[PDB]
Amino acid sequence: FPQFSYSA
Amino acid sequence: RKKRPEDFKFGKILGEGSFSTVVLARELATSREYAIKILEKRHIIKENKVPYVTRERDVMSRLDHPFFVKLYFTFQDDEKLYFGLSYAKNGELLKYIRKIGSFDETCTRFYTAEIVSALEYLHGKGIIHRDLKPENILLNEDMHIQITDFGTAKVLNSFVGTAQYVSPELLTEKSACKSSDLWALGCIIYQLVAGLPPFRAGNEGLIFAKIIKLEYDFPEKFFPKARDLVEKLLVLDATKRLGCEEMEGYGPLKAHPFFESVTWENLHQQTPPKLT
Ligand SMILES: Nc1ncnc2c1ncn2[C@@H]1O[C@H](COP(=O)(O)OP(=O)(O)OP(=O)(O)O)[C@@H](O)[C@H]1O
Repeated sequence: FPQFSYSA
Repeated sequence: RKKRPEDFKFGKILGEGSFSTVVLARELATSREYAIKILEKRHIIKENKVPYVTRERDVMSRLDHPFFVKLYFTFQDDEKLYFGLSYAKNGELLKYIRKIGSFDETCTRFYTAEIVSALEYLHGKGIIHRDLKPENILLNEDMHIQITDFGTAKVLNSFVGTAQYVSPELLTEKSACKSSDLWALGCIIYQLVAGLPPFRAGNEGLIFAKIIKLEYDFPEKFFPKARDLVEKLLVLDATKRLGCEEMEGYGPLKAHPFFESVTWENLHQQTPPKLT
C-alpha cells in the first residue's frame, strides 16, 4: 500500500 | 516517525464492521488511548477498495474540529492497515435515543446545535458526509458528539446512504450535494424529539416512496420551534433547505429561533445537558 503510513 | 503495531498494547474490542476490527489501544511511550481501526489487506483487495480506503484516510486527515473523530496516524504491516482514531468512550447517539426514548427540548437543542456546528465545518471544507445518522454520531467521555464513518463521504455522485436518512435528490438524480446532509439533519432532529425517524415503512422501497412524496407527520407534542426548523430542512428542493448554499449557508440556520439561547463559540466547552 505504497505511501499509506501517516502521522499528525 | 511512522508508528508500528508493537508500539501499542491492544485491549478490548470496541466493535467490528463488515471488513474491520476496532480495538482500544494504549500507546506505550505516551500512555495515550486510541481506538485503532484495523483492516485486513486481503479483504480490501478482493473487493477493490484500495482507492476507497485512501479516500477515507484523506478525508479524515482534513478534519481537525472537536466534533469529528480525529485521525492521528495510519500505518501498516504484512496483513493489516491501521487507523489511529480518537476514542469515543460513550458510543453511538442511537444508543441514547433507544435508552431514553426521546430527548427533552434542552438536550435536543444542544445536540442539534453541535451537529449544525459540525456540518458548518465539514461543508466549509467542501465535503459531503452522505451517510449522516445517529449510528455515525459518536459521543466522547464528556458527552460531546464525534462524527465518524467517512468511507462514503464525497469531496467536491455515487449511490450511498441509509434508507431512513437518504435525501430525495439521491433517489431521483444519483447526485448528492451538501444540502443532502441537511435533509439527514432534518430527519435526525425529528428522531430526537419524536423518538423515531420521520419516514418509516415496512421495507426500503416504501420508505423511498414516502421521501419523494414528503409523506410524514408531526406528533402533537413536537416542540414548536423544533417543528418549524424541521419543516425548513425536510424540503424537497435541495436549494431551499435552510443552511444550504443557495440560502447563504450556515449563518441563517444558526440564527433560527430554535437556537436562540445557543452560544456557538463555546458549545464544545459547555457541559452537555444530562440525558434522562
Ligand atoms: N473512534 C471510535 N470510538 C469508539 N467506538 C468506535 C470508534 N470507531 C468505531 N467504533 C465502533 O466500532 C464499530 C465498527 O466500526 P467500523 O467503522 O469498523 O464499522 P461500521 O462503520 O460500524 O460498519 P462498516 O465497517 O460496515 O461501515 C461501530 O459500532 C463503532 O461504534
